[PDB]
Amino acid sequence: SRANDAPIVLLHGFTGWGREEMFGFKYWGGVRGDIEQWLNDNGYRTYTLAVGPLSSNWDRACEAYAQLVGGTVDYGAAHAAKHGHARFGRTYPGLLPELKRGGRIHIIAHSQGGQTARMLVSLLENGSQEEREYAKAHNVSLSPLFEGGHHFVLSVTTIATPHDGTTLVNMVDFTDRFFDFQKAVLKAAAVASNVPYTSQVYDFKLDQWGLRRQPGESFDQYFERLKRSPVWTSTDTARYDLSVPGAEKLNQWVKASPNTYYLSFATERTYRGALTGNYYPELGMNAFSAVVCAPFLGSYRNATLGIDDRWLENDGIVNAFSMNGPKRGSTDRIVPYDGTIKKGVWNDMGTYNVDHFEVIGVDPNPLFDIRAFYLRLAEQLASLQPHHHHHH
Ligand SMILES: [Ca+2]
Ligand SMILES: [Zn+2]
Repeated sequence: SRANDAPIVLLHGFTGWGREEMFGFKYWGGVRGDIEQWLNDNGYRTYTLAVGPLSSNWDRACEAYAQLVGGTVDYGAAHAAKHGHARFGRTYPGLLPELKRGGRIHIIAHSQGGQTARMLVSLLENGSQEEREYAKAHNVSLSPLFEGGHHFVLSVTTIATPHDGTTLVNMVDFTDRFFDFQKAVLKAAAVASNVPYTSQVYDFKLDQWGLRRQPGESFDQYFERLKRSPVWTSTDTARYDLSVPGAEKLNQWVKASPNTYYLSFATERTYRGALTGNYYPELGMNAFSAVVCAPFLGSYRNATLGIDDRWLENDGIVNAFSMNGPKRGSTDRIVPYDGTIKKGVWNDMGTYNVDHFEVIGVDPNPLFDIRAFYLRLAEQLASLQPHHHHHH
């Protein structure tokens, strides 16, 4: 039945928060409950990571590592010099100090979470040649995360991840539209955007950039400030990594480890129009996605960028064609699931009829058994064999 005892770790996208944030409301579960809890009750040790939702995958990856092993976030000296932010972040206690002693984990990531998870794997296993070269060139200390040689991750599961980016950013008004997604998760959780709460509520963890919501500042007001900040204007952001070109770049160095299993899940909440060839939002898609983005994703074409008709289908925020695994600028192989979970290859699990937010329970969908979906997932992860024997 079960082949391993690795704990499961949860990871979010451009939206996300800690278990104690959003007054109880969990990113993993939302209006449908508590995912991390359900899995623990069913006997699968499960934890949750909270990283900078608008930060680049690199920053998140450094935060994920430190949050898992414990310590102060070290973004890398060369990295910090190149982007002009702090080298050191926040300090963590360490969710799983067992990792530094031979332990392994299973990473279930959603949205942009999937790129982060890939990146963390590639850094753990290979480190950063540039970071290593800069350490000795300028005699600065070096994070273990940049030496290579770690083997913490048994598997990586991706759900609605923009492996090849999303064409949602190509919107002319993407800046304003995008912060409406943060406003939306705030409403999902019953939190207003026009109110200066004195309690944090939603920490964007921008310690490296020196940004934070201040006194008598409503999320709306704070979002206006962010838009003009490096978090939204520099390449070292989630906005860059989310774009087609940015993903392509990330795809060029972030490869699938041969020692790690990879699982892909794709989402889709659309229908094809017979005369236009466009995709249109289905009944039950969240109102923010259905009004502005869903129509853009299913009609947006760009020949020079490589955007044709296979990119139309979407989950209201991310193109479905970009979820089965990195393709643009990648050497990673993808194989359709045939009952056998191979290692070092993207095991394409197919497309599911749920939106970007229905998969995590942030948006409701009673036609979707979210409990069964994540219980099936973990049962599958526990059955993964650490070392598989070659056979007939
Ligand atoms: Ca819905
Ligand atoms: Zn950075």
